[PDB]
Amino acid sequence: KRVRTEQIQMAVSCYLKRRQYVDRLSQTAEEMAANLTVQSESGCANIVSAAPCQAEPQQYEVQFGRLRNFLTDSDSQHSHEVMPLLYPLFVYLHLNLVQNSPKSTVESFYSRFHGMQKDVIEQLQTTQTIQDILSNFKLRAFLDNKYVVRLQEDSYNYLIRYLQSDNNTALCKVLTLHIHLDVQPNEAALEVLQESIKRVKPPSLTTICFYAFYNTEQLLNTAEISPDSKLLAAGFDNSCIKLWSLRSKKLKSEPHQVDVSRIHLACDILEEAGTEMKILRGHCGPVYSTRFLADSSGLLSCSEDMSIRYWDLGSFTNTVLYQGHAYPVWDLDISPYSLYFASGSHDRTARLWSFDRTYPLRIYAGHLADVDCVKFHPNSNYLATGSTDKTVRLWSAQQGNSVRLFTGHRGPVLSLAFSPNGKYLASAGEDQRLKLWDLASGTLYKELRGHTDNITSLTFSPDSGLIASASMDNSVRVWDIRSSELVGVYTGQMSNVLSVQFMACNLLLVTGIT
Amino acid sequence: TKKKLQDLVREVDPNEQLDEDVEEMLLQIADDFIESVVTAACQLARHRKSSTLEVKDVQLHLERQWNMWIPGFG
Amino acid sequence: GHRVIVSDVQESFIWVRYKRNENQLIIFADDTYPRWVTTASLLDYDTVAGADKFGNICVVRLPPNTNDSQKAEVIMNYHVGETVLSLQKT
Amino acid sequence: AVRVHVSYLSVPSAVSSLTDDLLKYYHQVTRAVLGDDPQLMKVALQDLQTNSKIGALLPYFVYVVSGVKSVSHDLEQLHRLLQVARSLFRNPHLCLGPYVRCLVGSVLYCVLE
Amino acid sequence: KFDHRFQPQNPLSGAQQFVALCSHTMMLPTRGQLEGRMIVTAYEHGLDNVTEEAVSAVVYAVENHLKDILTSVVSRRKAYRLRDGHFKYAFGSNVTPQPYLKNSVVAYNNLDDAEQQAALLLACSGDTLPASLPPVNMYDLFEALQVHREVIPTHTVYALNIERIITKLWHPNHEELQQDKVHRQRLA
Amino acid sequence: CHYSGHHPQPASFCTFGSRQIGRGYYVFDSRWNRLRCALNLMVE
Repeated sequence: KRVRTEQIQMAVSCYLKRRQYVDRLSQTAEEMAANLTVQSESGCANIVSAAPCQAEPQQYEVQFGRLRNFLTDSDSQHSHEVMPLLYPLFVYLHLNLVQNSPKSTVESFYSRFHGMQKDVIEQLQTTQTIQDILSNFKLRAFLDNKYVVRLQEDSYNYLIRYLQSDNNTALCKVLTLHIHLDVQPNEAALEVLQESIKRVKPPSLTTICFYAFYNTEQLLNTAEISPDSKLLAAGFDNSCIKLWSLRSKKLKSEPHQVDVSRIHLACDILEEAGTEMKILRGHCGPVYSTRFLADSSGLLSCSEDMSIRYWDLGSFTNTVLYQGHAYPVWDLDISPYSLYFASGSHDRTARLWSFDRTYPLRIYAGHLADVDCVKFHPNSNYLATGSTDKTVRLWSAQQGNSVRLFTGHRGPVLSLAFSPNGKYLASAGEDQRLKLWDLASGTLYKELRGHTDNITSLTFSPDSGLIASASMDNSVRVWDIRSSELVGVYTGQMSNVLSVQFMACNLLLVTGIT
Repeated sequence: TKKKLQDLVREVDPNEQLDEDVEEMLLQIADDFIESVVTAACQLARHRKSSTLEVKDVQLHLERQWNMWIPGFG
Repeated sequence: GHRVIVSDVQESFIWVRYKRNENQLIIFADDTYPRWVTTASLLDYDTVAGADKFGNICVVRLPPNTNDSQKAEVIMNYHVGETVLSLQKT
Repeated sequence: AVRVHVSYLSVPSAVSSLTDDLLKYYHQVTRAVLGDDPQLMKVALQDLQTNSKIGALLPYFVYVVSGVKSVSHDLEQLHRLLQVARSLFRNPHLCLGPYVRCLVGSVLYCVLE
Repeated sequence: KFDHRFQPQNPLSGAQQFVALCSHTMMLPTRGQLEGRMIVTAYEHGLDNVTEEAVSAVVYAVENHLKDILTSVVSRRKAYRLRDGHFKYAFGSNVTPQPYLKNSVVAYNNLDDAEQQAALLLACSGDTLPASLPPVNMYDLFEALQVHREVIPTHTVYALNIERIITKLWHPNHEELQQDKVHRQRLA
Repeated sequence: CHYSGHHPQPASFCTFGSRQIGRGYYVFDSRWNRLRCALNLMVE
């Protein structure tokens, strides 16, 4: 019939009892890092299932014999951090010979290469059965412990190159089991009163600035302002990206000798101004997003042609192409401090990217509809993906797991934003409601109803006390976080509002179309 | 044994190489093609008179969506 | 007890504060005048004296507004004419 | 074509101090934070550094004009006037962009003579 | 207002019951190996009188389908010439001349003795040292399916495979490049 | 071309290849044939 909430709750409790969950949300990173150490090695198994389960009577000495021939010849710069590695390998392989206990194979291995302190070697010579190892009270602890080596990444990269060659699976068994490696890359009451009064701000700190687009064809997708207020980028419907100057510098383009938009038929010879207008024609269909790198050094903009094409500001032409989702891309955004980036597509998933590879790294799946909004946490660790299935998820940039699921919206979600302090989350969409969610409790605490139309974008103030919600009904309302909590309602004299952004000094940038 | 993957490449282009990871994908492509054809053929088999047979004649009528024609008897 | 004064062979003075919980050396102030400082002496908390290889003795006063942009000012500069290698007040 | 215009939300009922929250604070900062009394600069300057409360545009110009063009021949005031001004430049929530001509000219007066 | 909008039907609800590989063997399915798969999948549908002609038709259909895939992939990396329309036969060298040369125009208008004619095709256009392309990686096949889209008309087969193709994309990063440089500076 | 509260079900969707085993777990038409026989005729 009709499913009530109380029987849902007991079903969850029943499942917890089935899986023995009868038995913590903290902010300290010391214990989380301490925990991350615990479960990063708690039963590690990578080649354990694919172990070399072959007879191989004659593999150890021929393999280890190859180690000395390659690692001790024509190498001095990368040898000092790996020469000590050959010492415990003989001892560990000797124990592996004790485990399977051959008759003459173990004796031949020790006798032929006795040259590669002395007390450990002589103890292995006098012991040839596993029972003596258990009764020595010193070699038993040797097997139940690992030899840690603190080597550089280049030395490990040198090691990772050798281990992939032929006849190295047996040696890799010791590495995945026995050796753990490390990689290092007068009352004064008046002053009391003002401290309690001046802190609480009608701040009247709007300082609104408007950028206007004049009479053109009725097509415009997005417009982003550089964080340093040096450039202005916009995306058109007919695969047109135009860059404007906000400081009247009259920048000049540099020669590149390689162009992408030009055919350059075979009848050409390779032979080696103005500003305030420069068309960037690199895409095929409409451009749906445009983001910067927070340093005015590049330009990322996804398009409708299932591709992400990085734009360069040194050669001012298309440089890097990302053939990824193979599906139309909706939203694109950049991580703070220019580390990574991610985007959503029509396959109900969002994929994490990188600046060194042309293919996605992480896969985030579980949505029921196309992902239209995605953002990065200010610490670049968490992601929130919104869709039209009235759900808001929270993902992790490291493991790729959804820790929280937020529901309650009546329709699609068209705007997401992370608070600067990284402890609040905002969400809005077609329900004409502004919602605030707590990242710890996971429950809604405000019901904000100020707009009668769709909400486009959300942007938090640097002080994490004010927020501006751009809408399509020609109204830019700035509300107070720290419908009776509004600072100032802006009357719309234009067609619509595109983007609102706070950088510093409570500066308001509202972009619209005349 | 005979005609694993390399001789089919020689059947079209004498000088062409395939990567190690590409060979398995092509077999899975053939594996999915086999299942799709037999499932559709069995669906048509159950359509003749609720079930009759796996018939080579109705397979010819099935290949119209694949835009292919077998040089067989028909 | 509050900060650490570093006498550079090329620079005049470097003021470094070491925290107890953060445990990091923080550099916030410097001096515009390059001096070949041989030794230094402390008169009180705010005044730091310094010598020179040639006999230039100066006392630097730091403004009360320092991050405990902070170019140190000079209130007294004098050249003895002979090499001074020690400063002490008692 | 793109053009830049700034709207207000002359004298948009913000220049005049009629909010009933500035006159008392103006009196305290002009006659008790400047001049004779010591051991009060650090606490007051830090509180002023945190809060921005920009938008009045009256008082900061008055101290600079009345403290440089009239107290140019006196000591024990201008040194602290520079100290409070320097802390204002170190406040990341003050919009001093379009107000460079009304402040630098008086700065050149300080270095003059 | 929001109740009038429909919801997409989940195709996952409608599934078939299950009451009771040729992938890791590196083999094309032979006549004997396919026989076991047909009989086990026909019992669920209730079929009898297993014939032999249907198995052969399926095998040849697979052979033609795989040939189409390889023909599509090679055609995006090598040149060819058309005879009387859509027929591709060459799949070979640079016998195609450059159309911006008047000597090629008169040669095009024209169309011991056998060797000189081969020279007119193999030596009238190209570069001094024609460098061959790398072997087909996971990128070339991925782009080949995007452009043509005609080899596999069924969505149930084309879709499930194309995301597996995406997951198999790989290329060396900066870190591995020094190892190649170090090895190259060691043998010299 | 009708209007009603109920969602019009075509019942002829794209029928993606998937069978229901265990009522929660789904298979892409293969690679789970011999194992299911092994763990169903033995365990139960």
